[PDB]
Amino acid sequence: MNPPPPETSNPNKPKRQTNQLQYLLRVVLKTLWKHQFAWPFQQPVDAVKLNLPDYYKIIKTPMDMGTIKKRLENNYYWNAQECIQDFNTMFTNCYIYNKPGDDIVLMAEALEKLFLQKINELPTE
Ligand SMILES: CC(=O)c1c(C)[nH]c(-c2nc3cc(N4CCN(C)CC4)ccc3[nH]2)c1C
Repeated sequence: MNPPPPETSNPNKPKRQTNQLQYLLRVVLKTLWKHQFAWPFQQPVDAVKLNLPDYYKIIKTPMDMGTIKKRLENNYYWNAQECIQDFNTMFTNCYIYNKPGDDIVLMAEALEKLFLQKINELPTE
């Protein structure tokens, strides 16, 4: 069964737009989105659809790139590090829920490498 998805707006949280956050949307996210292994990560895990009734019994800080995309579009983040932490949560959830060698984990590892490659150098202020 499904909990509510992570919030993509929060009127009590301050917003910010920075060159690094613009980069994270326009280049990092939008490039990862097009990768052949991106599709498991483009939306929150639907435990009912996927017949994974235990997913949210294990994963208590769920995150996906669709949520991150909407957060970036809504200037939800204060800085790039906050956004990068959401990516890191998404990858780590996949490693927690699954086990090494699983097909989904191979997909997450490949995307994580590409993600790190792209955030190695960010624009300046
Ligand atoms: C448990 C785990 O780590 C995991 C993650 C992070 N994701 C998925 C997953 N995500 C999916 C997305 C689809 N879709 C098919 C339809 N298409 C248009 C887009 C949506 C189908 C099956 C999926 N399985 C699993 C099993």
